[PDB]
Amino acid sequence: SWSLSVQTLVFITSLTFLPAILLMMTSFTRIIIVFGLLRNALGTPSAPPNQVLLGLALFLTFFIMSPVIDKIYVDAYQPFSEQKISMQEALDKGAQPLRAFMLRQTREADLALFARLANSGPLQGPEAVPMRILLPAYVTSELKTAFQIGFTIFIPFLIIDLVIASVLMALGMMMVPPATIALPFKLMLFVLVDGWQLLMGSLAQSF
Amino acid sequence: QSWSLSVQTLVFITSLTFLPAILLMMTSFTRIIIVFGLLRNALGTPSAPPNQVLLGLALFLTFFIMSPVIDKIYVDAYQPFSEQKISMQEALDKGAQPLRAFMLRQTREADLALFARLANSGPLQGPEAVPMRILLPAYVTSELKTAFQIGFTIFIPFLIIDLVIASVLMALGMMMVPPATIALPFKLMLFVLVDGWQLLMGSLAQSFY
Amino acid sequence: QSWSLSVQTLVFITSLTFLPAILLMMTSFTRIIIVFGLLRNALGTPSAPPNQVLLGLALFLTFFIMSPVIDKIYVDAYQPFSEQKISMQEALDKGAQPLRAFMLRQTREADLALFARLANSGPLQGPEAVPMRILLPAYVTSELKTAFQIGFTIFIPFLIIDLVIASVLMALGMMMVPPATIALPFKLMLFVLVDGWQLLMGSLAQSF
Amino acid sequence: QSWSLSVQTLVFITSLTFLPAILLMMTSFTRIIIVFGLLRNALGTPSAPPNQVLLGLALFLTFFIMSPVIDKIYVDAYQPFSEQKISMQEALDKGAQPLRAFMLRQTREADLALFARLANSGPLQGPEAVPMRILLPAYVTSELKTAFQIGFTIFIPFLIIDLVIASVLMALGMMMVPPATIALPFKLMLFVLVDGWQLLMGSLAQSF
Amino acid sequence: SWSLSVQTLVFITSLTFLPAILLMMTSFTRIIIVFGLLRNALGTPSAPPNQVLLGLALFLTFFIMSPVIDKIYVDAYQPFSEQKISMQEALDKGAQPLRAFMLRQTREADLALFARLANSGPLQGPEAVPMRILLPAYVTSELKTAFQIGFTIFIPFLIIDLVIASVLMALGMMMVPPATIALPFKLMLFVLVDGWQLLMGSLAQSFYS
Amino acid sequence: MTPESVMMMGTEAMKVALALAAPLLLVALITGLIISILQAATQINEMTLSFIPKIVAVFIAIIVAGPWMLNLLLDYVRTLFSNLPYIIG
Amino acid sequence: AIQGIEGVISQLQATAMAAVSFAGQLHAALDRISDRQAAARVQAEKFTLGEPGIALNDVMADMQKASVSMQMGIQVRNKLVAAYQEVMSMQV
Amino acid sequence: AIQGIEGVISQLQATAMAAGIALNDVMADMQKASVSMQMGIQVRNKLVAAYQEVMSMQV
Amino acid sequence: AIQGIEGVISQLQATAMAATVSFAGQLHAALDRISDRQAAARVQAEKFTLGEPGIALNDVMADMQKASVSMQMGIQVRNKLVAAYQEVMSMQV
Amino acid sequence: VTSEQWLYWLHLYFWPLLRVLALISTAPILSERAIPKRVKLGLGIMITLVIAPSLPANDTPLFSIAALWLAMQQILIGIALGFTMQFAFAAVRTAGEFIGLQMGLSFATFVDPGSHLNMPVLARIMDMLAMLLFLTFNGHLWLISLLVDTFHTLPIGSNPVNSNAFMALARAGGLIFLNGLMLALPVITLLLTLNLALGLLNRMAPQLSIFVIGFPLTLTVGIMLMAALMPLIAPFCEHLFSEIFNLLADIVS
Amino acid sequence: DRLDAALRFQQEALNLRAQRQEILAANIANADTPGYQARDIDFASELKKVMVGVALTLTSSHHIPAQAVVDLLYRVPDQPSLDGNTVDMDRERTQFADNSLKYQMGLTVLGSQLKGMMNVLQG
Amino acid sequence: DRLDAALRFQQEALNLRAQRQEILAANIANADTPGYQARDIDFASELKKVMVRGREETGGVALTLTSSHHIPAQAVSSPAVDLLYRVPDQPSLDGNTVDMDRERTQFADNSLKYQMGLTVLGSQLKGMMNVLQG
Repeated sequence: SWSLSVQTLVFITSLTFLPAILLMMTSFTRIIIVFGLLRNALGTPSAPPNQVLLGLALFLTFFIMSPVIDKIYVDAYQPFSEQKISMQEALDKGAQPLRAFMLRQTREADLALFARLANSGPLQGPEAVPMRILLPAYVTSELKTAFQIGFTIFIPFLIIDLVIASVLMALGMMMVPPATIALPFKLMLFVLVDGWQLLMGSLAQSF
Repeated sequence: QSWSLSVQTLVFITSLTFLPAILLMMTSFTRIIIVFGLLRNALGTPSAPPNQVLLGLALFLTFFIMSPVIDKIYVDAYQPFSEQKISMQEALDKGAQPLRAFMLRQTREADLALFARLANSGPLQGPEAVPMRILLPAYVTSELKTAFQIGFTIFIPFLIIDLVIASVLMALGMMMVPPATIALPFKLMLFVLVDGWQLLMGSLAQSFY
Repeated sequence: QSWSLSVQTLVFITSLTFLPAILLMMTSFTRIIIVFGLLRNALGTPSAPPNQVLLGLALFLTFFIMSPVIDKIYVDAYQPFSEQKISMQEALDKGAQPLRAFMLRQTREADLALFARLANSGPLQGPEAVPMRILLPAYVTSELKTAFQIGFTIFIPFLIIDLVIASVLMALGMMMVPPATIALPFKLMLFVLVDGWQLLMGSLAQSF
Repeated sequence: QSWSLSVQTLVFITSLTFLPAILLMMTSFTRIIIVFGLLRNALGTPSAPPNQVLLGLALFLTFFIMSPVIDKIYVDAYQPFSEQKISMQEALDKGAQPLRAFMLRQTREADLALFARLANSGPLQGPEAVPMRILLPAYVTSELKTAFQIGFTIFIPFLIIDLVIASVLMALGMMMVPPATIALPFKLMLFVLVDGWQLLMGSLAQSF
Repeated sequence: SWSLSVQTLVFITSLTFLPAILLMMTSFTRIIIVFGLLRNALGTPSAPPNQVLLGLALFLTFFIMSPVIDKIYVDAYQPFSEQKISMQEALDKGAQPLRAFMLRQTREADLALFARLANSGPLQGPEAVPMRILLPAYVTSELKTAFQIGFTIFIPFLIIDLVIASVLMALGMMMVPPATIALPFKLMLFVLVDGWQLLMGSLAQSFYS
Repeated sequence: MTPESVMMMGTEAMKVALALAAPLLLVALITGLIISILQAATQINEMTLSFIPKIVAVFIAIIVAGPWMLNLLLDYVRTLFSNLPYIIG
Repeated sequence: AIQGIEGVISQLQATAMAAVSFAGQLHAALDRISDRQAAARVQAEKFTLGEPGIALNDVMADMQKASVSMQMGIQVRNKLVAAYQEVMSMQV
Repeated sequence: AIQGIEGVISQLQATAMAAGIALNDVMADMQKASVSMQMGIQVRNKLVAAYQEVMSMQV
Repeated sequence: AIQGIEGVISQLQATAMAATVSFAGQLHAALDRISDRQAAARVQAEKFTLGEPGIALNDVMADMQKASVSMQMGIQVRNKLVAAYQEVMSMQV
Repeated sequence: VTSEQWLYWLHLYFWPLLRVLALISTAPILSERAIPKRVKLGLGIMITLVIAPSLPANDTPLFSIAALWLAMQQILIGIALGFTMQFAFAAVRTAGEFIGLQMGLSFATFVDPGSHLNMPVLARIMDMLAMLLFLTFNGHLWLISLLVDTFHTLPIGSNPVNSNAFMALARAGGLIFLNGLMLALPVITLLLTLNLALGLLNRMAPQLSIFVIGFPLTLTVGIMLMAALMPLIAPFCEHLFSEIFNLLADIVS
Repeated sequence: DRLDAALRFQQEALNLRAQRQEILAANIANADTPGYQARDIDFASELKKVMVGVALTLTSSHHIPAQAVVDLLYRVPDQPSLDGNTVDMDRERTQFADNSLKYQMGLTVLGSQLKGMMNVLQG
Repeated sequence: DRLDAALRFQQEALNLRAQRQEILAANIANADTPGYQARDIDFASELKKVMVRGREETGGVALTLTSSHHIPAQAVSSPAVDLLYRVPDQPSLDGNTVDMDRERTQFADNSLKYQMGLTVLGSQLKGMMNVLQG
């Protein structure tokens, strides 16, 4: 254990990187990109405010991190009080669930690329991946996953738009823009199937 | 000859303020983030990944790219500084050389010649004698040109997709259909199936070499 | 007549306070910065080069352009002051002359007349006696006008590219295809091929 | 009767705190700065000339406009006070006169009437009965109204160019192009071929 | 009474809280919020260089709070300065006119809510309300009144933009931004209908009514 | 203060907007319909010649009825700002 | 007031049915410090008056204690003002 | 308390499983309290800044 | 002045008919109080240095110290007022 | 004597202040940037001054991870309350933006999604109308009262927490859409019919219709339709506020 | 002024001590004058009298302001001298030392009050 | 807890310095009283004792004041320190062992050590405000 004043300095300094922790280490990027792509899908880039989407992504991130938060509480929050383990060793033990999660959600190709970017040859085991190699690989994997989910969301709305345009063309209309007609049908399909709750359920299942 | 401790501390803390300037004008960062600023435009989603995610990804990529330069600076210059075998002035003189070489290898000769002529410098015998005042802006100019080249090349497959989709839409008589919204999911498809992000970062890292 | 040392250092620090204003309104920083901003707007990429990169480029270009003036100030004014040959007042007066000459070289007579008539100055014989309070705003106005001229001229090739691509798309019947998405990569290609960055910086330097 | 020197020093150094407030509310700085901000908005680009350049230029224009008032104050108040011929309070009272005349000459009658109504003023009489605390807010309100009147008519030619370009582009058929993108270079061309900066300074100075 | 040292200490300490009195106990708050909202409405987020709006708000507050200040001076400051009322009683005497102004403008619902939140007994008349209940009730009422005034202020400046956009859309100019056209017209409106005299008079009446 | 008052002022506001925008929109619609029926009669079909007279007609509309709109909107805003301190709650 | 006494009896009924603060503490501290200072000053004036029984020792010690109490009050005021300034700088 | 003694026996089961005022005091507690209040203010400011940076995003 | 006597008769008519705080006026009154206190102490020191009988050294020192205390009062009030004004004017609407 | 125990007062006045200020910075109307920061801070301070003495004081030190957990708890509660309240205005904004987009007011989004050219002026109109209605129905007082009341349900002291509860707030994201359609279902439908009518006109002589006759007619029709529809939002406004409030009451516990 | 009321008592006590000091030193100096009576003042009564006026009114600037402009008790003789001098060395020497001490005490008290009023303001 | 524990040693040492100076002042006051043995405390042992087990008092018993009109009164509240006797230097007929040289040397030493404790505690508290200063 080192000095209390140094501990305060380090704690307040690490408090600054909270957006970095939320974005790079948790899943927040995935939900935020999925929400952005879904908003782009419905054809209305300002229908729900950016604030509301950010808060919804924050709540989803909190739930989906609740198991990792519980593991942190068991391994770090509690034993730091009983003083069986404390300080930097307890900090590393508490960060261990974050690795496990980020190893689970990271693809092998990104980790391989970032290892050969750091000349880390003897990285043989999969539970001893350094943070420098694990973090950007995890972010890239999250970007790929979010884009895939966005395309899957895109498919039904694209189908509806194409169907509306095809019926307009077949009915004889050649000048009517299909977007105006298809927008309320997109909304009625989204509400009627209750798209939002199934979307959140799938995102939670998507881990 | 060594500076006093007070002067050394003053110089160190003063030079700590130039960290964003050094990062932008001396490291790889400028080429990376700019390309990202264009890539999010090519995909059709200006929102894209958030700005901070792209900035941090660029920062990590920059650190990985400059790992050899940082290691050489740590070995040649900073290690004698910590082990008391060098002064601050000599450390500043010695540690910049690997970074100067890194900047020079990505510097186009035309820009370097332009800034020489514009500073009215005398005949530079060889690369080794190029002043930093001439190497810095020339490196930034070449960096911007290379980033624009990479971005324009990146803009190609998405243009292919947009043109194909628009031609298909118009060949069927569906003239009133805006092809941007239709082609955006297919751009996302192209970026997903080919593993666009990993391929792009590998290409950038190899480009710097 | 020589200021005491404490007054001298008070003047020095107070003058160091006004450094950004001198850089913006007495050097070539403003014109380069305006042209760079207009060029960035002209490529359709409102945030591709970060503001800090362009600011550093403009600062370095300004330093290179003003190197002869700084050399004249050093040789004629600052060097005797540092060797205690002349006082601070006369050193500042001698150092004003090269910078004014440079500013007068890049000002428009109409703006100088406007500010002279506005300030109710008496008839001035030749460029030798023009107060700095008169020359500074006129020089700033001339720099603004010249920067806008350069930016408007630069805006032309990208306009040509946009018009030709829009016409090509329209003649094919593609009524709902926006031309910006197709024009942006070609704007980048045009600027890359002509060696745009170094050419534009050389043109800005040559105009001074 | 005269204040002690310590009291004079205290009041003098305390009054320097209201210098930005005096410059903003009481001088011509407000109208010029509002007109300049509106002109950038009207140019099509929101931050082409940096705020620093516009602020310095507005300060110089304000000084040049107010130089006669400053001369009158110096003749009436500063010079006879510094020679120890009048007291501080009487010097301030005498020096408030030319500034009061300058504020009155640009004050709307309705503003003064309203602010006298809100201050319970009853039989006012001569234009030389308006107190400073009543005259100041009326002057500020009149300055804001005049600045808006200038700005909304500065906006007119750029709206004309925008509408003409949009109409020509859409009538020709290319309705998918953004008219503002093509219009911005033409707005710059119009501003530089008219000598927009010089004429705008002339108009702003003549407005007084 | 307190010793002169204690009185001087209390006076100096109480001089600190002047911004708090101006913001939470005075008309300044709903004299600003309206100005900020109006500036947001006209589309010029800078226009009247703040400081200008702050000075206008200060002068308006001084003109509006004049009877309250006069009553405080005649009832509390004058007897205190003439050694007729102690320092610890001048504050209590002068806090009553300000409390009454704070009531004349504070709505009820807020008073009932903050009387319930304190678990206080029934308040049969307004004479039983302490300052601990009136302060936040007055603050909330002022915030709500300011927001109501600003939100009815906002309507015409959005109406103009609506009609501008509709007119632009009638002729097919779908790519013309409506804000750039609407801003000069909003300025023209605010010039024509005595933009400031009407607003000034409306705010002043809004206090005295 | 009452929600009836809020909805009444909103409705009157947007009817004022409708009155302001109706002449221009109606003139443009009539010009477009006339040009379209003339095209149908003459068997001429280009999507650009209907855009030409519309601008001229709508711009003339401001010449003729512009002062009326400017006087109506100013009166509305003046009355709203004058009645502001009586609908406070 | 008559209505004030009505309110008093109403609060008494409230107590029947049912069956100090930081500003108060600061006011109490100020009153205590001022009372101590006034007591020391009054004793000093009594000694200067020539009245019997008042010793210079007690006068000087009480003046010392009053000065210490005044300094304590000054320090408390300084900190309290510093804490208030810190809170009003908090971002909301 | 009865519930307090319940808690004591619970902690015993947990152990089983595991197996007047002077200036000196016034000033010291006054300083602490100032230090703790400053720490709370700084930590909240960091949290609020992080939250506003997150919400000022662009999605 | 003739117009001055007109103003005097006007104020007399005002008194007949009759039969308003000012922050600037209050500041002027306070500054006057401080300045006359300082001037009185200075003149007392003047007379005591000149050798005029009736002036005592302890009174001179006490009056000087009273003037110093009054000026410190003024300086502290100035500091508080300037700080409050700057914090109010540094706010954004 | 002269104790004035500072730690007790600090711990009594801190955590309620944290929760009240966390609600203030996110709750609608109370979180609008137009209010000066000092006004918000003073309102939080005064509310805490009124409330805190009645609550049981906590004794956990500010220099412990327990204090960090407490601060996180208060921030979570405040932001959850404020955001759940904000959901209703989000729904109103959605309905307004969709009515405006079916007006054809911003056609550039269908061709250039998110291209720095969008003006949901109807969304702003109905957003500020909703804010005025919320002010009229005294929703903010209720918010403050519920912020106070959540103590009895959830005391300052660290208490264990649940899960699907968070989903509920996230699942409230559905309401913004669902209720949004409930506000747009009549008018859009008639607009749809109008567009259908325009289609019948285009089934006649080819071209010479749409983009020249459809836009002004549909713009005027949307304007007068939803001008007549304005009286309808107020019952729906109260319905939205009641939904948000009882969802908050049910799920916060 | 309120500042005068706080410092009135100590200033008056200090001035009275100085006056009585002058009177005692005059008694010492005139010890050898035949027929000189030793005079003194009763400190407490005179302090009451001073602690327990009308500046003429100035209508304009030229008007001149009002121009400003204790009772001695005989000491009871102890020993009868032949030259009529009633000044006793011992009594007045003790009184002189006591008055010096009390003047110093008054200076100390007044300085302490002023220093407290100052540290209240300093910051 | 952490901050309280970090500043507890110097705070307790400073309190013990205050109590020791009270004892030394009592010895100096009673220096001429016949039959008074000088008292003093072992600073190190008592300091360690107070740290391991918290400070305690022998008396402290005071009348309880439930109402606001109860008259407040306290008996005696002395520390739980062990008052040891100082070894006399040379004998005295009156029978006190207060040797003035020893008393004044211990007084000055305790004075400087108390000032040292104040300096250390103030330095630590600034060393902390510096960190909480951003």
